[PDB]
Amino acid sequence: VVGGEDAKPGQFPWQVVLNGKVDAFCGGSIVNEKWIVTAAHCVETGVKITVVAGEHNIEETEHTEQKRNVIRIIPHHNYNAAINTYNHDIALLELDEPLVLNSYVTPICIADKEYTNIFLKFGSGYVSGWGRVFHKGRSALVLQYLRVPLVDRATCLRSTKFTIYNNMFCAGFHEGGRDSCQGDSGGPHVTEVEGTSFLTGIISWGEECAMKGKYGIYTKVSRYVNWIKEKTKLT
Amino acid sequence: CNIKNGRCEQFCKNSADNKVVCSCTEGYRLAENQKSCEPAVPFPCGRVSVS
Ligand SMILES: *C[C@@](*)(O)[C@H](CCCNC(N)=[NH2+])NC(=O)CNC(=O)[C@@H](N)CCC(=O)O
Ligand SMILES: [Ca+2]
Repeated sequence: VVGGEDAKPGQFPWQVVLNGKVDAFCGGSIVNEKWIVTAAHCVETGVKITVVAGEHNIEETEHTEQKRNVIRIIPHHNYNAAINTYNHDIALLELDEPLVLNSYVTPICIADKEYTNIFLKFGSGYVSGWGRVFHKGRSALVLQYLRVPLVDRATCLRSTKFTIYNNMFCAGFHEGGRDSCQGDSGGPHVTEVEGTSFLTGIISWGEECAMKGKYGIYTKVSRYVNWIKEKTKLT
Repeated sequence: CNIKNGRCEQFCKNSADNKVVCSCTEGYRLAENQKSCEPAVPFPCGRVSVS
């Protein structure tokens, strides 16, 4: 996250970090005690990955961290149907053992398709992560967060040569300087509705980070909430 | 549900007689006033409890 601020411990208790052959390579969000939602481009291979919930400072110990192994990965079935488009950039991760919910380890809410879109259109959401704090720069030690405004479709269409699908939305500032970035993918875009946060996007792609005239591109979660609910059932 | 979400804290659905029915997401219960959403579990989704 470029141009954001340090989170407080427990401010985003649904945020997780993913670790693998690279540490802190992507983010995710807690769906429930057994399931994380992230970006499919983070988990393309099926190399072994771990998830850390209750994370705040990735170089220190808070004694709130819960580490789990990933035992199943479900990329959306249409991801990579078309090469290099980032369409349907969303995946689910099943954990080996359930997280223990507490003030530092709490799920994000997920509304139906209609209300997820309603919440997105309120037009202001928060993104968070341990990604780069400058384009081509170093990653964050302390979890970063940033409020980003929704950008109208025509504006976003003109900002890039790459295709913006209906399954995506754009967010960020006309003047640049503030954006999600590499390492943040898979983390949440959330909308707070009277003190209750709902998942409205997945951090997905962009052209560089925080450049003026460019915007962050996000997976539009409203289009996938039925699939998320179907696959993450607990029994 | 047209204005201010029918005063539902979370979800609104239009019923009949121009009335409205509120509802809540998993982990919450529709409160007594039939508009607000109250937590039904120790750590309901989407809320900061560390303070
Ligand atoms: C995988 C995930 O960490 C990143 C998120 C980048 C979000 N970028 C902005 N400006 N909000 N996703 C990618 O790196 C996917 N590939 C791209 O975005 C490429 N267009 C650029 C890759 C690069 O500059 O390293
Ligand atoms: Ca730590």
